[PDB]
Amino acid sequence: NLQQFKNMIQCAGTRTWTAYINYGCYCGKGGSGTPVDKLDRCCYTHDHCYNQADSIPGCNPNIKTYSYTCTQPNITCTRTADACAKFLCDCDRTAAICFASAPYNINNIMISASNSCQ
Ligand SMILES: [Cl-]
Ligand SMILES: [Cl-]
Ligand SMILES: [Cl-]
Repeated sequence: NLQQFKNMIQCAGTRTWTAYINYGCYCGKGGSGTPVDKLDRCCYTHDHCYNQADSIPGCNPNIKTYSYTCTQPNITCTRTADACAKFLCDCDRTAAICFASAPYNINNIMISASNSCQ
């Protein structure tokens, strides 16, 4: 679920989910071209992860509630038997950690309409 992803982000990192709304070519809705940096790669993977979650029965990325715990900065996915939840918590956990470890190039906010996302 998207609110759980929002919370994972600020669990694992200093930057909240709003930092990422407008970043690079892939962070936020949609995406085209080459991911510009490490962080843009994080979003590119996550983007594809959510897309691959539709291939699991009864699985929607935005609405699917899973089980996780946050021991700041640590995220733990609790689900084993529920494959959709297990998969989805993983997409989200992977990205929250990816976002936290990746450098934030302020130079790469607001570029989606430039020649770099081409
Ligand atoms: Cl999309
Ligand atoms: Cl498939
Ligand atoms: Cl379905």
